[PDB]
Amino acid sequence: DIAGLTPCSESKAYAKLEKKELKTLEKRLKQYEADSAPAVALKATMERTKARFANYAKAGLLCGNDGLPHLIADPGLALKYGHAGEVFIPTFGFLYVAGYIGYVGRQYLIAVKGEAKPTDKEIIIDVPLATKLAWQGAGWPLAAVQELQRGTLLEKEENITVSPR
Amino acid sequence: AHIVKIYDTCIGCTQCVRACPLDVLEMVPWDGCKASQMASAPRTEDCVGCKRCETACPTDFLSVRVYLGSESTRSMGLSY
Amino acid sequence: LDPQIVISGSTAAFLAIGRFVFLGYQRREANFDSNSTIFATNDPAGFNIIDVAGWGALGHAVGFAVLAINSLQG
Amino acid sequence: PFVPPSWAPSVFVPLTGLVLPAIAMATLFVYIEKEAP
Amino acid sequence: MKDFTTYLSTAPVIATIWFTFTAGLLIEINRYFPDPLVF
Amino acid sequence: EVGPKRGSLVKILRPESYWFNQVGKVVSVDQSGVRYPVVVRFENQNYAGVTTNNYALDEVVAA
Amino acid sequence: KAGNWLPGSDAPAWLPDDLPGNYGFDPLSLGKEPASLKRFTESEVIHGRWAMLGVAGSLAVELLGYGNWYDAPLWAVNGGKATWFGIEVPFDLNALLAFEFVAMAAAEGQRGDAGGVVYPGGAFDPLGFAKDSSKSGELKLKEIKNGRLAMVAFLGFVAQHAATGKGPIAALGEHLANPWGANFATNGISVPFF
Amino acid sequence: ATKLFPKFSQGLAQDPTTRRIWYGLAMAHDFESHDGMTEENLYQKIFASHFGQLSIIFLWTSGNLFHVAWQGNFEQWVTDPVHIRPIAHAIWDPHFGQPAVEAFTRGGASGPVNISTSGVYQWWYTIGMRTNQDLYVGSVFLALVSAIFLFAGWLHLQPNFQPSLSWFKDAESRLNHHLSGLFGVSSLAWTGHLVHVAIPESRGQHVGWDNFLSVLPHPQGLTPFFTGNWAAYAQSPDTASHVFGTAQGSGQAILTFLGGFHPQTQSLWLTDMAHHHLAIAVIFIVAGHMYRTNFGIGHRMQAILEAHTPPSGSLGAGHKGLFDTVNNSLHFQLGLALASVGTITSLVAQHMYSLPPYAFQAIDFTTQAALYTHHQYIAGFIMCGAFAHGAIFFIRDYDPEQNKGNVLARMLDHKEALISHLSWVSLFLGFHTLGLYVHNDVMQAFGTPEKQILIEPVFAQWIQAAHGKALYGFDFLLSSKTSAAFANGQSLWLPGWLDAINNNQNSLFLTIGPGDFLVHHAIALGLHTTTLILVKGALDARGSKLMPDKKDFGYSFPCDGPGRGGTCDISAYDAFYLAVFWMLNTIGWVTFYWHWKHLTLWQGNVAQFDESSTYLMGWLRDYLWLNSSQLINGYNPFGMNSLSVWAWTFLFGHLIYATGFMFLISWRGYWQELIETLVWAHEKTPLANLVYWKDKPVALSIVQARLVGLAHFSVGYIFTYAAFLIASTSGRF
Repeated sequence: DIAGLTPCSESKAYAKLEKKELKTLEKRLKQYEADSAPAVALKATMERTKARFANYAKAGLLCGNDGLPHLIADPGLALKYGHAGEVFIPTFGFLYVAGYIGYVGRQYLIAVKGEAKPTDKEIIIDVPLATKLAWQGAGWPLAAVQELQRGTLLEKEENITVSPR
Repeated sequence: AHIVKIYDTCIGCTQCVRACPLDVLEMVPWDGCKASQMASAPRTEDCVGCKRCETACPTDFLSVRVYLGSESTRSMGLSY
Repeated sequence: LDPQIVISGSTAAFLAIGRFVFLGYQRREANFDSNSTIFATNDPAGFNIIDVAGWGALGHAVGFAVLAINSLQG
Repeated sequence: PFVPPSWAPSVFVPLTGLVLPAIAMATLFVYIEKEAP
Repeated sequence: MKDFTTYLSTAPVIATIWFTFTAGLLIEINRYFPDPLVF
Repeated sequence: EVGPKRGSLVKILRPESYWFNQVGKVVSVDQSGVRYPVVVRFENQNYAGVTTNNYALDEVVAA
Repeated sequence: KAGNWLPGSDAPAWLPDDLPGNYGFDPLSLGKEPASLKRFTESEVIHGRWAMLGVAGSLAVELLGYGNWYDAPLWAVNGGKATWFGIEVPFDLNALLAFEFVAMAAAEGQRGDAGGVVYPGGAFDPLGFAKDSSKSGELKLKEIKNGRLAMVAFLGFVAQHAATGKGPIAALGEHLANPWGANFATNGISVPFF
Repeated sequence: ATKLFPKFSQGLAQDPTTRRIWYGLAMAHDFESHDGMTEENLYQKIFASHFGQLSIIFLWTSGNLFHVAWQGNFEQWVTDPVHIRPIAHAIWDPHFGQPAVEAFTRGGASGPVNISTSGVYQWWYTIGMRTNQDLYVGSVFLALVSAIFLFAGWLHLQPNFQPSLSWFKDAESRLNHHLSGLFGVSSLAWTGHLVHVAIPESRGQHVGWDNFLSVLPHPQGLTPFFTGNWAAYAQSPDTASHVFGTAQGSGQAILTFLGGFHPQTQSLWLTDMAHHHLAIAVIFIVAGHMYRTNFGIGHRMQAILEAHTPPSGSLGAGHKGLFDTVNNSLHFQLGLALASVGTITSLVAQHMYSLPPYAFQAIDFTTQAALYTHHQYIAGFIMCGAFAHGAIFFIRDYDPEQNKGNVLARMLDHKEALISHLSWVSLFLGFHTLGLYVHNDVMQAFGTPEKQILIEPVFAQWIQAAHGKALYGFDFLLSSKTSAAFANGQSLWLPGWLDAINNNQNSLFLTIGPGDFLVHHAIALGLHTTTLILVKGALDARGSKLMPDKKDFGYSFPCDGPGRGGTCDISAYDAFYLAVFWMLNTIGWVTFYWHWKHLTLWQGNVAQFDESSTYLMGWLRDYLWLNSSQLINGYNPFGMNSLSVWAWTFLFGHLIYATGFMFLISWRGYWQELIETLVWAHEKTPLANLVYWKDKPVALSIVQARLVGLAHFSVGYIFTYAAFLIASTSGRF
């Protein structure tokens, strides 16, 4: 398929790797009894391994010649061959949480900046204001775009300190 | 020897002279500040370059500057 | 392809476009571009030996390129 | 030809390693400590 | 109690509580959703 | 009476100053013919831990 | 101003009112500089004239039956001779390059040496259709509008050929045969997800 | 009192301590900092230095040729260049015992010799050298040329021979002569040598100075060149069964563009190289007539620079005044030259390993590894030097009044934005590359290799597919048979090129995977961080908020004292100093990647690299620990072999590196106090105080300490990696 890779559901090395992991786990399990805590723990780990391999093959991931999955970072290839869940959707998810945290911190700084002692509000966190801004940050992309359109997101050149060149 | 210079931003606070450990700086009369005094460096031949005077200067930017020059026996602070 | 015809035609053609077409433009750009030798000539348009050599070099290069491309049979 | 003799390394290696560095070191050391008039 | 809440509002205590909450949330997410590699 | 009013806010125009392009509160303006009569106090300290400095009449702009 | 490209939007201040084809369309503000706007005017007029001639020629060849504009230079690449209006032309590719290069170099050299002239007149106007400058305003607008339209038409010719493989008339006949079923959204090249 | 040394600095000569010797030795080449230095004298001193350097280079080349002709086995290596190891020179060490003598006695010699890794054998054999007489003649000729250059360097400093100041500033004439003469004529001469000597010698015909005037390089004899039928020169080329050095299957063509590589030697065709040099010679000669010097026609670089300002004012004044700030600043020219040289050096390393130009060079694995690593480290040092000289230009030769509003002033206008964005790029790359590596390491440690993140490098693989590689399956451009780009080269060079790029047995566009993607990101991190340090040091060299007057202190100075919180490593010299470590680390990563990928390719198991290059444990165990077993076994209680010298060099580099750590961690004060105690001890010791010092012993200065620690760090680093690389590659193959 893409870049000479084969799907994990039809790769021989993938199945051999799964059999290798299950074989070493079963080999470690043969030394214990049947109704003991280590045996139950090993069986739980084996079930987790089976579920993980089944879920990875079910997701349609592309495996290589080593039997391990590969991620598709190109937006066109991901949206064209059903690989948007690898690197596209998590990218936008991180962008939302990253801008979320950044906007919450920026709002807290700008809010405490006009007070009498901002340094005290920086070392001793004002939990009520921080909690209110944390709950209000859900609309961070909308607020950031509206701030950018109004011209209030950036500071002017004359109000920023610079070197003597 | 090192080059010690005094600029016109000196407020005559006399802190740089007290911080000098080898008696290089002094105070002379002046008419550019309220204290009517100004720092001077007439014995730069004994300066080692510790820059204690620069640390003790409170003006922004500094009024006393030390530039490392030719090294000698007095400038290197050698007892031998 | 005849080499003499191609080389002669290419050189004469570029010397013609250098003397009757791009002479004024080259003179105006050379003036604004600002121990030496002044090459005085009796040409009414100032087409000295230096311009002749430059245009002839360009013509010979283009003619030999045409001859080579046609020699490749493509 | 330009081929050196068989004994050439046995004489040029000790030369370049002990004769030339000693002479060069002594000459340079004397030159550094020369006092100006 | 005001002084105690102010002490709990300091940077290290808030950082400890916040990181404990975030770490616990991530651990519980990986516990109820074992081995998530894709969406 | 010459210079900025006491207690006002001015911007520093001295390039070599730590507070270049920064706002500071005016403390006192010397009435003599000194080169730097304006005294400006800033909330943020410099690298040396100083919050006050002396600037000239043209080195400060009202802002 | 001939019109407004965006009904209800203020026209740019750097665009003069008496410029031919002045519709106030300049979102990138490329003509803000007066010197740049001067060169852009003659550049647009020259481009429109060349595109008008090119579109007329590409339409005429396919309307008469001598292939499309893309198949026109196909004779010089694999043992062929140029045929103009069904008449044989005794000129090889090398001879055409020399003649065209010399002729175009002379013409463009005189035009460039003239100093950015957009409306020469005189020898270029033997019929005298623009003798008076009062009536040339309504005729210059037609030239710039037809030039812009022909520029878009030639760009469309190249795009439709690169996306389908057929000539301009062939794409028109197919579209007239099946409009809904044969357009740019059905070639599989223009919009990939359609 | 005042000493004679140094003669260029009376202040340093008056220094009565040991600092005088160190500073005089480290400031001898700083011509601008001497006593009584003018511009004309400065340029003359640099001219003499250039001649002396050229003489040294030529003498070194002659020495290599002479030693290969004397103690080497070039006459026997040419007959069997696959199973015979090259010999560098003999070894005469009285410290060697009997086992060392028989251990180093290899390569068919009669005594202990060193096996060369420089690759001069393949290069000389490819250009035409066959007998030792040729090497001897070349060595004698190069020695005489070096002597002439030395005499020229001495002659140009005497009166009636010293060039004027205006002569050194003739940029138009110098650039026209270097583009047309030093570049075009030299390339044309090389084409003449390849067509007249290399090509006939590779086909079994000996052509030398005694018979080249009577042997025709082509059966048509210059006729197709004058008649314009150049296509006749490419007729009848070398067939696929041609044997290098013999006439079996040899063609008669002299200028072709077949492409690919030779089937036997696995190197570039000589006819293609000759054709290449001819085309670039024509291009360089034509480009040599661009600037006006003395005949009216041409250009003026000042006019082109001043006529390149955008009307929108985006670049401010554009390039106005750039001609004066560059022609009058030697540091600017040196920085530009070093930047271009370093980039070209990296280009040379990449092109030589991927496209082997010398015969039987691909089979020599040690030669490839050593050459690539050597050129990459040299390029890294040269790049750091370019940025260092740029900082020196800002401090010493920058004039804000002359450069007002141009691009140069605008660089310092928004330097904070540049440093901030470089910091963001470096931070992002470092966090993500380290995070992915640690994640893969944890997955490999927990027994779940399928859980690690392996992003497929689709962009570089897409580029490879565009070049003609069909392994990925994109099938476009040169990969698709119905494309115009593919059908337009099928008759000129695409057959050989496609046959060579699709073959997985060469180094021409190797297959890449997630490990290659990750290590490429590490390379990008190293490049961006090194650029960040160098760029920040060059822009902040004239001053910042901490030191508003750094331009008045020079390029290199210790610090500004402990005031203002501390000003350690505040000069631009210190920025370069911290950047050298990042350069060494970046080149270390690129050389590690090259060595491991090629080692796994030569061993026939590329899957080992593809599976262990995603986690750092694989790099530490499967590459650094697995390939050093033979290196550290050079000498042990059971005896020794020829690999003991590399083991000693390995430990030598480790010791030098650790010694550098001392000058890097411990600082002056402690050492000065210790020295004072030693001074008292010597002054109060009988039978020894009679011998007094002539220079007062003092501790090394801060700048000297940084330089000494950096020098030890770099020397140990280079020697350790070179020893490990050569030992592992030589023992494995």
